Amino acid sequence: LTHQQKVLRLYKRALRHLESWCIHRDKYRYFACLLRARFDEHKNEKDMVKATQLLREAEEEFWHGQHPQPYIFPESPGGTSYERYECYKVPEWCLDDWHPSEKAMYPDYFAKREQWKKLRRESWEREVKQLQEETPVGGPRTEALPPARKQGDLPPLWWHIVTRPRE
Amino acid sequence: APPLTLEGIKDRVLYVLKLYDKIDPEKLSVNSHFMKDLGLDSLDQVEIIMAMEDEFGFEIPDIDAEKLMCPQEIVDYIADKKDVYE
Amino acid sequence: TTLDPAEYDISSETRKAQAERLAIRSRLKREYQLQYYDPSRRGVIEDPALVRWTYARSANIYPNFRPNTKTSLLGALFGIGPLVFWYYVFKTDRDRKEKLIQEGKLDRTFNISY
Amino acid sequence: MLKYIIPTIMLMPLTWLSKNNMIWVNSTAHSLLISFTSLLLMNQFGDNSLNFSLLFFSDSLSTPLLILTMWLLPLMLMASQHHLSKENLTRKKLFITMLISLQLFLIMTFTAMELILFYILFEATLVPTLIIITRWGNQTERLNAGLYFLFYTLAGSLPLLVALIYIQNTVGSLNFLMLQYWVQPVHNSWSNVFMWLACMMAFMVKMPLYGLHLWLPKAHVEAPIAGSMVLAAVLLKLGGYGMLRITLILNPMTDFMAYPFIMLSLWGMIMTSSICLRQTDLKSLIAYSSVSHMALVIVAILIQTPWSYMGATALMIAHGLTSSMLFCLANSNYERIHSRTMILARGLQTLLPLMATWWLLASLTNLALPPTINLIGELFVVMSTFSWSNITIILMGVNMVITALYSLYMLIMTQRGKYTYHINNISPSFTRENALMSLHILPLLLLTLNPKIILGPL
Amino acid sequence: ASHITKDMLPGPYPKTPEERAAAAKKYNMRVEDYEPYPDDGTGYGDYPKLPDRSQQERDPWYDWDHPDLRLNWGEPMHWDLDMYIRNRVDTSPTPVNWNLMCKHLFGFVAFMLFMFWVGETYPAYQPVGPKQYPYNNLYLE
Amino acid sequence: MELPDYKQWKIEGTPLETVQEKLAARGLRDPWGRNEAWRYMGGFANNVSFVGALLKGFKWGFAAFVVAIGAEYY
Amino acid sequence: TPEEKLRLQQLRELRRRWLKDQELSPREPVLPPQRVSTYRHSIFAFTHVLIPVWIIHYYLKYHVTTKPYTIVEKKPRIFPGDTILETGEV
Amino acid sequence: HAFFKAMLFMCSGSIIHSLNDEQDIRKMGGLFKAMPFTTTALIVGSLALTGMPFLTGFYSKDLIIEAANTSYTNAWALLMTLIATSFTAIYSTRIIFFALLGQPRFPTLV
Amino acid sequence: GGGAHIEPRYRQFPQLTRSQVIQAEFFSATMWFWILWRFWHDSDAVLGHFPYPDPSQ
Repeated sequence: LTHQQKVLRLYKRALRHLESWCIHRDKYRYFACLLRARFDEHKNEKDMVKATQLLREAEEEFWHGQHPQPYIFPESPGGTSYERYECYKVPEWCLDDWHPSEKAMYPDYFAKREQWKKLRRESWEREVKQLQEETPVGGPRTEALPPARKQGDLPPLWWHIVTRPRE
Repeated sequence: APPLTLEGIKDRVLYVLKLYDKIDPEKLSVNSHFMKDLGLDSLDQVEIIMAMEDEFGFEIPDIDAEKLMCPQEIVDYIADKKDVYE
Repeated sequence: TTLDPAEYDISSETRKAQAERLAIRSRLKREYQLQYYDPSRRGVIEDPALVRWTYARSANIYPNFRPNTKTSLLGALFGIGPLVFWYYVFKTDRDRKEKLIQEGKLDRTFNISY
Repeated sequence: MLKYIIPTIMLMPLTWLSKNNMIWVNSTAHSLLISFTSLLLMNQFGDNSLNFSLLFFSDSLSTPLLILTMWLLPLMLMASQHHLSKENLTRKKLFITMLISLQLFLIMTFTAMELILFYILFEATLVPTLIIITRWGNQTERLNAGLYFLFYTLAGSLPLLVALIYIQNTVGSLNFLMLQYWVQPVHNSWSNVFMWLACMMAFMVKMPLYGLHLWLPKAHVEAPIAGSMVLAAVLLKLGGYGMLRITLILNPMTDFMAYPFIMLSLWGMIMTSSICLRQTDLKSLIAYSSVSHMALVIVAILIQTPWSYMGATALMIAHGLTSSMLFCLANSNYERIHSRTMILARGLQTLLPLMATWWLLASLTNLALPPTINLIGELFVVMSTFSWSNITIILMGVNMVITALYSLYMLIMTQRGKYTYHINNISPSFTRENALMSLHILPLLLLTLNPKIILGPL
Repeated sequence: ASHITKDMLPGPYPKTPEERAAAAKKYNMRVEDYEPYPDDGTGYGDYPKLPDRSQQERDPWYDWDHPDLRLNWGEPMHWDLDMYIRNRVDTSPTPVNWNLMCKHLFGFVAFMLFMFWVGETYPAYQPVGPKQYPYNNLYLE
Repeated sequence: MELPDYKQWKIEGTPLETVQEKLAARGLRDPWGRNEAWRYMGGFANNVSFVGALLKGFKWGFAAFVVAIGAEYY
Repeated sequence: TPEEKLRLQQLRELRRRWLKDQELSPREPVLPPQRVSTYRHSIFAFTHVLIPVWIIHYYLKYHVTTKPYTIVEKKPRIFPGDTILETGEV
Repeated sequence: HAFFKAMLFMCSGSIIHSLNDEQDIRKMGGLFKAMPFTTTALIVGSLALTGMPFLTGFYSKDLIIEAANTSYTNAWALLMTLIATSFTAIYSTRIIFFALLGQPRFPTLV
Repeated sequence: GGGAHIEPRYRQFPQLTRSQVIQAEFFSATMWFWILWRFWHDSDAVLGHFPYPDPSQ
């Protein structure tokens, strides 16, 4: 977490916890530049304690008076009806055992099932070949080359490429 | 029950360009890249979606900042999150 | 109230060369994702963080154990401790309850049960 | 038993006498046919009493308890076939024959007509159980657990012989329980403590107190193919009932020293169920449920005067059917994920919908939902030990509190999702997996209509 | 079946840098605040050298957690510290302790002094003399 | 389909937006005011009233209350 | 950021490409298959309620004379006096 | 009382589906944003919950607070029951003043 | 979807179905007619009172 984006993650919530405190709509909006005016005091200066006293005293008057049960944006890490769609929950690839006369339905979806697996079943001669080469020894985050230099297949194939849709 | 298409997301993002008085209706449509006239540091990175913080605003996590420079890259993964077009 | 929980502190530049602790967990995740993706697995991965979690909790406490302290001899305040107290109560009842049952009466005429 | 032992020994030269893979269908076919004959002459009347034939049977008159002993050989063969079918037929013929050989001695036990016929059959087991523990388990800590299963049961049971032979040449002869009309009382002495204590302590080692339960999460944790003797070892624990045969008579007037057995087993009850909520091995989770509300009978036998024998009998076969099925719920769902760690089996309740009812109607019998055979059992024990002292409603009430939070913790660990792994776990709970999971609740809620069959004398 | 570094040993001073990590990567190079020194209170058989306990705690609350599985649902590789109390326990609140909850019931604890009196509607107070006299005076006439 | 075509709102009423006039001694100034004034203007100054809203205007407040009373009455 | 310019444009060529395959109704692919095959308010209503009242009455009238306590009805709660008696009151 | 909230949950249940989710007293607006019927049903039961001028449970509410008139109570009980009746009034206009009064403020696509 | 009989909006106030307002206005009239027996005729306390019974001698 760099000092450049240290204020920014506090800047998003400084207005976000404010709008749960208003009652009108303009009450927030009349306070918009007014809240920005204190934030626009120190504009361009050093990165040391000369300017860390913007942040080292931002603990008071932000944490002091911080969001008495704020708005929560209900599809979020918290908040009601966030992870609620779970009675369905999309159990993808549960279609292994059927004992058919139950594979009668969707004759075209089962037709298209065997087509996509060739990218899944055959990509290890290509993707895993460069995977020992592109990753030098033990380096940081394991995304591949973003086209994989000819055709990204994927590396995240297919669990991130065909993942569960929400409804 | 209401569905959605991809012709509505192209307009609302484009409209709140015109709703901001800092930006004229003379900038580019999909890629002005924000830096063309984006300023300064703060308040041109998170305030640029603070209007959509009220409108769309599904809590918009910390990764959403530096991807949002390319103004088409905003339009890219909103369709990925809310189970959108085909 | 349980607990503080210390959600902001300082840095910059107390031991700035502390980085690449992520290189440990990126190595594990590059090991895991290469393990997790394969066309024919049909079964779980071992993941011995669970194996060292059960076997260091189920066994390996008594081969560890030595009674060198008195905080493991503290258990006489916890094992035989309350069991002393429950005997003290139950013989004061059924004796004070007993003498009133014999010398004098307390229950009524319609006490067939019992 | 006129001849119940005589057909069930004839099952034994049928298995090896058979052909190839027909050996599973030939044994399970005829073994169900005894369940008519077991019911047939028994359950007769009924008012003082049914001495049955001879020196071999008092017919298990006022305590039936024996029909449940005969379900199991046609219940375990359908359960054991999951991971057994990789060995030789010469050993597959063995494991069926010693299992029948365990049912043979249990049939002459529980009836037994005597007290010295009881002991030699009380100890006639523990040889065919130990063969199922040592051979046919999983990885190690079988062998020490094979020795912890001995040396508690056998160290205690040898001072029975010193006391039972002592009675046989003191007052007549013990050979009949109906020559027990002449009984001299047993007063307070310094030798009559030990006569009471040695005759009692060998029963405590099987139905455990809070102390000396140290062998019970050893044999059940490391356990055969699919609970195959673990179903037997739960009957065998409640087949140490014979304290009901002894202590009703035969030193009747020693309640003077019941108190170190009361308080140890009444405070231990509130703790040994509390000590299980942090278990990480799933088969050891059930193994401490079997400690707790089995030890409620030990404060129900020593406290005499029925309205307890109404309930103390109904609790012996309360979790005779419940704790059997819970082991069968865990002998299944281990064939698919090869760990018994309760963390790992998440992402469930979507993949196997039909067995969600089998989890709940198991765990709804510990909550016990009063019209079952369970809260007709506890609420006679509660209304009994209330009349001992009023204060005992507290500990026994908190017993009811913690086991409510305890049973659901095993249910609610399967109501999660996204499963993260597991290209295996496909098998959608086949026809056998529901059949041997049935025939448990199908008699369990059936007998709640007229449960006068489940009662003592009383 | 893994036998090498199956679990801990009688520590926690058996050359702690060799433990985390031979396997069990609790520490990187034995200076990570989770080197297997933490046998807190020797003499208890619980938690030996143990790539285990008194490590930082109180709650993987499964929030945004966007690296991957990270927290509690999605199962990262080696992060188990102590559990079975942490799939149901969370983080810090707003204020702090100021136990006003016992002070909230203290208002009726002062009104337990109002339990000593009665609540008769007719008449009011008249609390200074014996003219009140709760019950009746003379007889018939 | 494209109903919020721009140059439509263009602040003329919405007395909430006179607060941007209030900061003329402060100055921000231009960006932006047309967000909260999306539906502040329009026909959305209906804005139901005082106790007459829970009276619903006292519309049928005494309607058949006096119309029923009364005859016979001899 | 220059790195994910190449990324996530092929992801829509993988995610939405599968989601192109995912919306699937060609020629109604539920078969189901085989086989075949307001006003009344007549047979739906009469089957529900009218039949058990015939049943549950039959275990009631044949029951008060068998069990030595039937329904345990209370008294009439009378002020004056008439009914099936004769007694009168002021 | 049984006719109150099974109405009133179901009355507001039409509202939560109407915005498809918020269930917050913030971000609502006024009463008549094409909501004629249920706002009329809101101002009956929330007027019943005021304390019954002539409504439904007037024969249950008034007859009990005037059954505590002459009583041998705690004398802090009537200083706790009748004060709670005043607090029941601000229950009413709160959902009026946030969901049924103000200017329409909520994210779009009505 | 299948039927768009109530269209979505961009804050242009989609209206009612021109019959819902009839049932809406009908059930404000049935309650303010029901203020009849609140006043006519029902008073505050129809009990009668005591005229300060001081002369008891």
